[PDB]
Amino acid sequence: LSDLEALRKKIEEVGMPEAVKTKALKELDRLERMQQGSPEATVARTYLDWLTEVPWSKADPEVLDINHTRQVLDEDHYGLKDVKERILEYLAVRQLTQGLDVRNKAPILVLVGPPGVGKTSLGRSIARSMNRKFHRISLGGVRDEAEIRGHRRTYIGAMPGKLIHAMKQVGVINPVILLDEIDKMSSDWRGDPASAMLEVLDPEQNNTFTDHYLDVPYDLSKVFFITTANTLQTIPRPLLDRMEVIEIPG
Repeated sequence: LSDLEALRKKIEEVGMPEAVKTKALKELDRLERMQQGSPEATVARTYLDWLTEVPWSKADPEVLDINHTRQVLDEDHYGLKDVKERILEYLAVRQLTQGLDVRNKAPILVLVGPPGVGKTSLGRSIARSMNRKFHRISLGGVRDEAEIRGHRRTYIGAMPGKLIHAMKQVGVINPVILLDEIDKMSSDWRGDPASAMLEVLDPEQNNTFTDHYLDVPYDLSKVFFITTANTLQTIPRPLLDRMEVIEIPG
């Protein structure tokens, strides 16, 4: 009790970074000064909800054990022992890898095969076996940088992009997020789809991902991303060049 007192409290207790908390308190101070229910106050309150409800340090317990993953994959899919062995190998190297090899070596995972081979359901199995939340974001036909990174809150109708919506729904910093159909993004982008997707997927960059709505850096580096495609042929080359491919089948 009440809305703004709770919100003040919320700001100190969520693991929010020091600069972000400063910016948030400065905005709460201004909000407290506006005409309640005005469009300006509605915009400001909405912004502070976003900053307080995206996860900052809440994480689900880390449980990666490849022998358990093996048993989960076998419950969920029949056969596919070659695919399953590549998945386990990929995961093993993460269950062990140390450094800023993690920024480099760490290519982006892509599962590739035609429809109905079960690519999304492999993702869900992986996630389940590590006890992590799973969220799927469809890229099929996505045609605008703003769907990925939002608009500045000064524009009418502005909100965050899909990545920050997902972090807020999942409520933890370490989900598994599956980007589906990275080979079917529109060729109509005004901006650069390859760069925009590298800002999310590349571990050299995604620790300070900048959603134009949130207007502060946000750390996507604890997310385990999986991408999928039917073909490699329509994946932009800068992405492709960072991808580790698992073909289904496989």
